[PDB]
Amino acid sequence: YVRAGGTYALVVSREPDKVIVQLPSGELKAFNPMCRATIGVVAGGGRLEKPLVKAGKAYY
Amino acid sequence: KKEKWGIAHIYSSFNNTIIHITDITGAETISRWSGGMVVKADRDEPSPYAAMLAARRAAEEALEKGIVGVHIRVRAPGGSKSKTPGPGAQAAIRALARAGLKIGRVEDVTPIPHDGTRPKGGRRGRRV
Amino acid sequence: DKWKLKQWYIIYAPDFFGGVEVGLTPADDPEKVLNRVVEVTLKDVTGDFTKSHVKLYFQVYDVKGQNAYTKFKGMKLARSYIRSLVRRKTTRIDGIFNITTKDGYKLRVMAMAIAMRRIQTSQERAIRKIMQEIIYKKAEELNFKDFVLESVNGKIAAEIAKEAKKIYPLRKAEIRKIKVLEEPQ
Amino acid sequence: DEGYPAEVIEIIGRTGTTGDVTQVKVRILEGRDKGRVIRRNVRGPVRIGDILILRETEREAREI
RNA sequence: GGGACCGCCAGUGGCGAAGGCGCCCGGCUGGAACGGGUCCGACGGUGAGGGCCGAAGGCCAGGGGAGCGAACCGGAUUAGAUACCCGGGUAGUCCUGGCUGUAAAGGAUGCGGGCUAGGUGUCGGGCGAGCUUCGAGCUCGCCCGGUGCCGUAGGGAAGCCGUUAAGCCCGCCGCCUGGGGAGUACGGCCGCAAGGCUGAAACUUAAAGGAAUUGGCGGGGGAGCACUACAAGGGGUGGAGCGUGCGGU
RNA sequence: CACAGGUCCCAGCUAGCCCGAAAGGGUUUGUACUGGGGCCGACGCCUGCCCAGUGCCGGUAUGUGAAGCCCGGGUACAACC
Repeated sequence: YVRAGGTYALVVSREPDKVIVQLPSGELKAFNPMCRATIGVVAGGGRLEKPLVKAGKAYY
Repeated sequence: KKEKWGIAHIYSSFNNTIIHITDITGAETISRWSGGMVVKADRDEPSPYAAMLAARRAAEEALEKGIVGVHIRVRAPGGSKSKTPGPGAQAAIRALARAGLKIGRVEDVTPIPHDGTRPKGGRRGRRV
Repeated sequence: DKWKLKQWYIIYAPDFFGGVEVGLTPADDPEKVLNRVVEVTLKDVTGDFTKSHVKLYFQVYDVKGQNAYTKFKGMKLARSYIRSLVRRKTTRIDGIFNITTKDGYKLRVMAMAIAMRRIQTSQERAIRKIMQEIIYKKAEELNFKDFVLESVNGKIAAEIAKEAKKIYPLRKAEIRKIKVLEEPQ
Repeated sequence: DEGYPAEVIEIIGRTGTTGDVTQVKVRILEGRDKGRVIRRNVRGPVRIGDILILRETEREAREI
């Protein structure tokens, strides 16, 4: 979960049975407490700011 | 000492009045009564008469449950709404006194904001 | 009918406050009364009629077979008392302080001073600094229970007034509120 | 409870949409609140010393 | 858990050119008042062009979005209600980097200098005196600088202004030359856009406009009065036949 | 026809959509700034009313609703009602 550029998830709550995390889509999912995750944000965010402009750019 | 003392929360507004009797801590409800189920028309619910009736009913329930003394807590809507208790606050308190309930401390716990949220109605307010 | 299932528990005040009964609470299981908060007055706790405007919050922490003992959580002065104290043509100085007691308790202290007449912002700042110094010294000198007792009693306020008389005469000095943020570990 | 008698001991004035109700002060003659002085509204010609049968002695009339 | 806002104290109070600016400590920073037998020695005022700031709203891009709420959708009122009232609600209101340069941005009063009776509050500083719980505390008087009120000479059409002039003088710029047409048309410049600045003619009109007076009104306020007003009551009319007087044919 | 741009829909992963008889598989060495599915079609100003009809989605108190199961009849057992 949450591997695309410029995405992150928010750790909301920490319970003995589940950890609640808000995902980029806006959903609060429960994960087993022993699930592994990395802190930070994925690099390369903001791509969609720049238009592709060219059909050739889309082609490539 | 062995006396069962409770707390009577009174919610007073210009549209309705609610009397709610609870234990000393406030976490356990004993009796909840309001004007809605005591009177019929929506214009008479905030009336002091309905306040007296509802307070009397709550007092009977509390007495049957085994409550002798109570601490009053009057409360207007507060917040961004009106800060003044409605007409059915003193009426409810005196009805509780009449029903045979000892009254201890009397306090107003209306929530007063320290420049909190924006009141409803726009900048010009209600213009009726 | 669920009421008959409920059985009453006796609330006990903190030991340093005399440990006297303060009320009865109905509950089914001992677990449902673990963290219940009861608001009492120093007048009822001790007996003095003068301190009728001081309110203490006692929070349950343990149950011993119909005996729920409580611990101190905070204190707040009466709204009507504060309103009477505050008046036009006078200056109100408020001090918010996060302090650590000698034993390790984390407390937030809210102190107030009312001056006879309007005073300058510099004078209010000086009074605030004096209150900060005295409160910090008391915090690092005293333990939690005796510090709380001192705050409820009008002694820390008395020292505040005595020390702030240098900057300006004070209509009144009070420790208007106290909150226990974190317990020591 | 068959009413409670109270004696008029003072007249405040007239009141109402058409000035029909007279505000007075009454002392309870018998009941649980014997001797209490309350302010009550009265309809019709009233003097001092009249005896009014009030159904209940709970509410008090508002001031002029 | 979150996002706005810092209640009373609060004041004709204080700071800023203006717009605006209120929780509390620490750091950086601008200006002004006061007290100076301190320093330079006319270095000053105003300023067409030009530059900088500039409420709310709006726009561009990226974040946030608790409560309020244009548009919108529902419930009511009404002959109708595209509104006032009620329940929701997007943009926005908020933060970061920019654009827009518009307000009843009004003290509707441009700025610097000299002079022309007084009285009374409050803020800052200084000086003298008296108290003091010796406090950066309190009271009184005086000088300087701000900020209000009343008011004399004088001014004004008057309302009112009157050492904070809208009084007499010495300077500089800006603006006005009856009401509409019209801040419109055309042209140019600026701005992403909305818009901003500049700005006429033909034709039409005898008035438009300001202050104040008397009265008549107000679904303004306050006093009063009335069975051709009411409240409490007696008897009726309005429904039928007929007497009589109207309208109509 | 395509195109960059606009907007709508499904899907938090053993998902959504799809091939197949099954086993297994494509999207997938992927993970909402993503994968899949429609319509319009740079750019500028804008896109109003209508949910009765068809379709899709959620609820479904209530009616109907197959087999199976249960009850009574019938059959010395079933068929059958």
